[PDB]
Amino acid sequence: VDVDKYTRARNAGGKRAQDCMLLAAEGDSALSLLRTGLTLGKSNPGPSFDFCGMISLGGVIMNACKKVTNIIMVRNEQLTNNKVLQGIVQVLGLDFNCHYKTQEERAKLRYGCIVACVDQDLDGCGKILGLLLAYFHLFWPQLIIHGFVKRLLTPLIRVYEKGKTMPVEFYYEQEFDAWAKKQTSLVNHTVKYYKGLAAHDTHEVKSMFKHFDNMVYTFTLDDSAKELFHIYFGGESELRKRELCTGVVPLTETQTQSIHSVRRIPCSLHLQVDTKAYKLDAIERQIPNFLDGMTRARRKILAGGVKCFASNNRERKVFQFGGYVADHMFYHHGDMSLNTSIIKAAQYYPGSSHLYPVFIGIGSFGSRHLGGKDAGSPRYISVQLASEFIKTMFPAEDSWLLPYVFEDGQRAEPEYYVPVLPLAIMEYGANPSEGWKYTTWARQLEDILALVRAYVDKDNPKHELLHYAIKHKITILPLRPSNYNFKGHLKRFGQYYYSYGTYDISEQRNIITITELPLRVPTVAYIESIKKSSNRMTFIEEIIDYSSSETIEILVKLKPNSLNRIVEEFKETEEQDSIENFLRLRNCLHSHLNFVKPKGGIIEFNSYYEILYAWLPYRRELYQKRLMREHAVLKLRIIMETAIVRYINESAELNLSHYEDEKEASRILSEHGFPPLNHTLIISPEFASIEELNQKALQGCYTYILSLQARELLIAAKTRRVEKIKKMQARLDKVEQLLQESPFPGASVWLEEIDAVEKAIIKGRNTQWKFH
Amino acid sequence: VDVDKYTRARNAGGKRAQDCMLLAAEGDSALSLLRTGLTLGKSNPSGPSFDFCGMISLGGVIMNACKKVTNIIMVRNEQLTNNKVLQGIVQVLGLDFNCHYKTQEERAKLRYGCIVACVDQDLDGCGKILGLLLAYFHLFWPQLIIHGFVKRLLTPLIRVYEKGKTMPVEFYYEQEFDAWAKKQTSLVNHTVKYYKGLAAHDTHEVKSMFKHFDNMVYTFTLDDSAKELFHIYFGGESELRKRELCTGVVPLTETQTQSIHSVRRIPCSLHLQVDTKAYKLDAIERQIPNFLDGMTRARRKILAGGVKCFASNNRERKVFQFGGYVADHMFYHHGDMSLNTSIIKAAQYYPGSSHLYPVFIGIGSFGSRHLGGKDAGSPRYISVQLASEFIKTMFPAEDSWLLPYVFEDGQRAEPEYYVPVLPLAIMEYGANPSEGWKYTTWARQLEDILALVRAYVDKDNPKHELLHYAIKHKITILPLRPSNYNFKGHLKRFGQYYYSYGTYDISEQRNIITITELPLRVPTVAYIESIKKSSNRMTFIEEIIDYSSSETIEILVKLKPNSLNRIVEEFKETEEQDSIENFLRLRNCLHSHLNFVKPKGGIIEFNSYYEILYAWLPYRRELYQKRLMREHAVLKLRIIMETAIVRYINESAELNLSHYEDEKEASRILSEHGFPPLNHTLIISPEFASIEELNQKALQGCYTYILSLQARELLIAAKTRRVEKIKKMQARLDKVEQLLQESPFPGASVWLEEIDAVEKAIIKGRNTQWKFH
DNA sequence: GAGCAGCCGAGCTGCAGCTCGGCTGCTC
DNA sequence: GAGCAGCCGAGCTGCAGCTCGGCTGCTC
DNA sequence: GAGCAGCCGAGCTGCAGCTC
DNA sequence: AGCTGCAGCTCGGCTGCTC
Ligand SMILES: [Mg+2]
Ligand SMILES: [Mg+2]
Ligand SMILES: [Mg+2]
Ligand SMILES: [Mg+2]
Ligand SMILES: [Mg+2]
Repeated sequence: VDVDKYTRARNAGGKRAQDCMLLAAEGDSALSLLRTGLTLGKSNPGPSFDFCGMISLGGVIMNACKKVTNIIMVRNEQLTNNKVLQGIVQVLGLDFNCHYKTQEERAKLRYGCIVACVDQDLDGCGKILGLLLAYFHLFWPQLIIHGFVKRLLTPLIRVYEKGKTMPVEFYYEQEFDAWAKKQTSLVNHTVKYYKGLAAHDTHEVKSMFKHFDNMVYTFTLDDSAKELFHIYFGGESELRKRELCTGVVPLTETQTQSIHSVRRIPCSLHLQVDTKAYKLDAIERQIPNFLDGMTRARRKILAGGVKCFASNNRERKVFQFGGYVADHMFYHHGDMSLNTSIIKAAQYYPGSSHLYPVFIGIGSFGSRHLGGKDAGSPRYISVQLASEFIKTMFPAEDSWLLPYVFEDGQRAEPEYYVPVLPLAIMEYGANPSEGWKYTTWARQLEDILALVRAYVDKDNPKHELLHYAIKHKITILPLRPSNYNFKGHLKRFGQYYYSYGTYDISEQRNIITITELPLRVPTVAYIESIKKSSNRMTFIEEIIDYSSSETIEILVKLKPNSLNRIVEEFKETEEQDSIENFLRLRNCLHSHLNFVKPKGGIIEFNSYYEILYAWLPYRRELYQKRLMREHAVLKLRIIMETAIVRYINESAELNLSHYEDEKEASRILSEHGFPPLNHTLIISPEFASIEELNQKALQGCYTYILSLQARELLIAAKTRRVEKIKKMQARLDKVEQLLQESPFPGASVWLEEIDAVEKAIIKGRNTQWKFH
Repeated sequence: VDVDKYTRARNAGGKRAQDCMLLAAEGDSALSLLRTGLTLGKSNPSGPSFDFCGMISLGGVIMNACKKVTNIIMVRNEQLTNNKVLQGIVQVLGLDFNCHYKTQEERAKLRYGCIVACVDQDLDGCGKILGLLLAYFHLFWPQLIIHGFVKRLLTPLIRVYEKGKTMPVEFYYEQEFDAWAKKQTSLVNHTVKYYKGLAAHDTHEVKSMFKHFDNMVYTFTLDDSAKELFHIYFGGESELRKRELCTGVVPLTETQTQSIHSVRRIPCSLHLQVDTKAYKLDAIERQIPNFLDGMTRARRKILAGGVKCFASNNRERKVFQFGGYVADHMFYHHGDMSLNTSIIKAAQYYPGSSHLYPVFIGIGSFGSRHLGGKDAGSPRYISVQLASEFIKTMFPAEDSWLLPYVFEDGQRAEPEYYVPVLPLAIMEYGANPSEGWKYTTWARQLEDILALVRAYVDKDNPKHELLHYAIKHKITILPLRPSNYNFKGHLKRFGQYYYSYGTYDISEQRNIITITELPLRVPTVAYIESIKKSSNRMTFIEEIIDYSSSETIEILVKLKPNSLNRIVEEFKETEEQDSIENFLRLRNCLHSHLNFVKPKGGIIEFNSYYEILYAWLPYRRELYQKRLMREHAVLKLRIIMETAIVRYINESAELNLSHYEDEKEASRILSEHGFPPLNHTLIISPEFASIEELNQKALQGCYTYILSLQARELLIAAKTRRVEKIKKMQARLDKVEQLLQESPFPGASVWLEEIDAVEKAIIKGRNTQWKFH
């Protein structure tokens, strides 16, 4: 058998076939690592190619459960032709018309078992290994029972001590993350994440293959397996919506001891832990958070952009910026996916996902006609922080107070941003995930400004009304779909908004001219869909696309005497006319307002109001958290600057005899009443909590006097320093002035920043989001 | 016509066929940009549209048709007939290979009026890709060039924007810009942009480029010189390229540049002499290494970027991340995928690998000898890490401040070349082609190099005086033998060539020949497949089984019954190749092509490994002088600065400085008291300053070295720290003058000291499989 | 009788698959 | 009048291919 | 609203700290 | 000499004023 990317065991299919293992790795790179370990005469029987074969799974394998129908059980033509699954069936000699119930039939296979060597990320052991188990369970459940399906367990994270040869190994990112927060310090630790099998170094691969047999686990079937395979991989997404609303239930210590002592894993437990953990992670990766409308990748890209560009906004190529984001924000996935999200994050065309892109795209970033799929490759085009928009919408002062994600024991991106405006309902989104779909249509900016200002401005005439409405979850002000960059019409019919294109009829020339398409409808795909209809093309002799870069003009030349037959074979409803029916110039803005909670998990909203009402408390509270901490540091900075002024007012006074070292100089300052200060924390509070700031700022030392430069002893410098103190005490009164406000602390500065975000949006809109 | 990556003009092939343009872009990204400009109702009729413009992709470098023809008539090699890119161009245009297109009627049977090459402005685009396109038409339809059927669209490569001026300055060659930047006082108020592809232009620039589309379309013309020039640059004889690429490109005269621009016509012969030659020269500098450090431009960027990236923390980083760092900070103007491959190749360490002393530590699966390093993981799995102990000893950091540097986009990039402690060009394995020249080297034995270099440097060694007496007369006294590291076989010299041999063992009973070593740089899997491809050799073989370890060889060749006697007969036993070493092709020849790149540019043909080492010695000898001479200058100045500081704090309480109001008044009194005006940043951080610039600028004066003094410097322990610092400085300074006065030349003793340091690192790397754990 | 392939550094690009639900074609 | 596949998006898993250039090897 | 200037803020080198 | 985690230094960016 000569299957692609297959390297046989020497004894495969022979007399000793049932002694052979078929190793199934994720791809070529993992395969090359397995070959590295399978070819040692220094392991002195580890395995070798005498009895071990290799085969590539080609990434995620096809879900056979959704591609079969039982009359018998027939495999649909996509599943029958899958090159990856064909190669496994051929290499193993599997038979689809055999149940493999008897020991004699099982010995007609070309290998004794198949050992899944998937990577240890949730994608590997949860989804890919899950999908592989569902394949065998669907067609040969007997093979699972008799241990024909095994797996190789490898670590996902290794943590090495500086003074220890052997490391501590983890198999789930949760295992590490909990163990790391409960660690006193990781300065003497380097965390390594193994994104694929090919990531282990030579000494680790030798260790992994010396102990190869003690790390092969065998899968078993119970009664719960059959339903669980249907919940996780069946046709009914409702069953996933029920299962994926709760967290993973961990294994009991009695359970983990049985599994490891006999090295057998029931399929049902694998589905409840590994596969479920992936699908939960998959939701957090693809469905955005309702607070800031971002996914994990897009939040990493923004946090990485702020670090990369807020100090120096020189443009950078996309693949370079992707490297920065992946480095500094600890991105554990493929470089090419992250580069696509960067490009899509910066596209600004009529109907694009983002009405307010986080970056300025410099180069060819895609047109409306091809759904932004005609953007240049990541090596030609560059991005640049839309700084004026970003600084007004994501206040830098607030990022210190957000909860943060920690990857590999180090701080990464925020768990969520809390922007000044409800970004989750101000943009276009549409993509699926596990269990839930996600689709949202951007609300009108003026409707959003009206809602938030009523909530915040005490002088608004609907302020008290809105608060009484939020409490009972009623609606008083409209939240209409946005019409910006849309020349068509929006109409409401009952509970649904509809988007309409625009057309012109010239009865003489017999041309229908489409001058706008429905919302988010790409031009080239639209024209191709009207040629794929035999019904409609009977009346069309030609379609010609004269559209601008970003305006629509399609010339539909009709066949002689068809306009009268069109009105007949296409009905005219009170909500759509016959030509709008003929040319499919109307869609429905169906929403799937499923989002991600701050502390994890899905959340099903019922209206755009509910999202806005849920986001308000987080933005309200952050303005308080911000002002409360600016108060704490200002209090502290005045203490530090007044202490410095009093020192240099007494400089020649305290230095009255020569002192030996820096610890003696601290004797003199302590006895004279100068406070020991942690100047590093007072100048740079960073992520310190107020309770931690007060605790640690005053337990310090006196570097703030000893690092003082002689030039700060000058009179002109001193008056500069003392007027700085006036600045801070005027500010501190203003700060606690703002804390005392109605309806809540910081209401007036929230209003100030809403005007700043509006001004930035207007400037960007007037410049096609270029800001030049 | 349904061709891949083709978008027709609406009038193509119709009544108005000859009114249509076929725009030929490099690829999809460039194609999508042209579609952006061809679809404006805000520009035009001033600009073109899809009414009369079509587009098609050239798919990067196009096939060189000149090397795929033979004259029987002229037959096209069957690989050239099946080239999908050139097939599609002929289809779209309706071109006929049996048609001369001499008359206006024949040319009107084509489906377009002309073809406009819209290539990028890098030398790859206009020099290579556009050159090969012109050579294609010149080879088959030269009449089409004469009648102006082959045109091109000129776009800028570099744009410089001023922070007051709205209109930028545009350049069409990187050299024209580079000169314009050296003649500028400062470009601090300028943003330079390099446009590696068409898709790099922004929306406002593409709009500007499309009003003046017709004013930027140039037409090609044929001369009498064209025929010979097309053969020199694209013909079958590489000898003609070796002749042409020995000189720089001779620029166009102002008379030539004015005629070309006034009529928008470009002679083919002139384009080949300027654009294509400029590429082929750049291609040589990119792929042929410099003989001083054995590196190419990409690998030097990768090392220079590695030092910057890793000097803060040698924490490993994934390859694609490090590649992004290098491309950003070292100004890499090329594809992301190429740079990522060169990073991987720079870190491979297996028997027969290119590098015996890699600059990085590969962490993960980086490839085996069995697959020629082609089984390395993708750049997203594997990580790199500076081989710091090797790098610090081989490329001394003090020297990098004193090397010449290349400046890209007006900013300092990687060094022009490194000058390593040992002649790296002859210590590693290389083999790849370029334009005009091939490159192949086989690593010399490290011990022979250490023996030769130490003799040159060590005054107290037999025989220092002998070797120098030999270099003058161009003799060779000590051997430079091929390296044996990671090689189980034997090396033999026969005439002008060394040969490497594999090893085999015969078990007459079991009838198995077991190959236990292969020739140098021979990958295992490809070797086995070549003897599976021979019917001559497989007549005697019943099976081949590979039991080889990771990096030791064990191939079991089981023979057919009674063939061992037919082997010794049906092959040959030479005094140089045993029948079985012949039967199993266990011998290669160490063909060398010691072609390199000179400092400050150009190729150079060496004839032996000694000459390369002899050429490298003066650069390393002199650099040790430049190094010590500048450390002397900086030591003198730092001593002046620290003694002035000591005197200040000894007089601090006397001339107390809280006494005066302003900062410039405090410097007046300090001036009046004799304290010297010092440019403290330059004495503390000289960086890339030459001594002549150091001496000129050191006394520019500031007195910040006193005003920035922290209160802690008034402490007893701090001042005593200063005088022990001053002592150590004066000492070092005395030691420096000893090293400057040394024989045979300045710094001989530290060169020998550093040769020991690099050796210890090489030994350490070898003892740890270049992992250093 | 050329052609195929190998290297490095470059110029361009291309697929398989998962998830969900609305629509539209198709099919029976 | 009622069944399937097909498509699509984001974010993921995993890969593939055509060229130039110089010389030497191999088979053919 | 755009120059001009001064000061702020954190990204990312510098320089102790602990070696070996 | 020689990392490398901290702290601290730098300068492009803001922020104020003025024209
Ligand atoms: Mg993986
Ligand atoms: Mg995580
Ligand atoms: Mg005093
Ligand atoms: Mg190009
Ligand atoms: Mg350059």
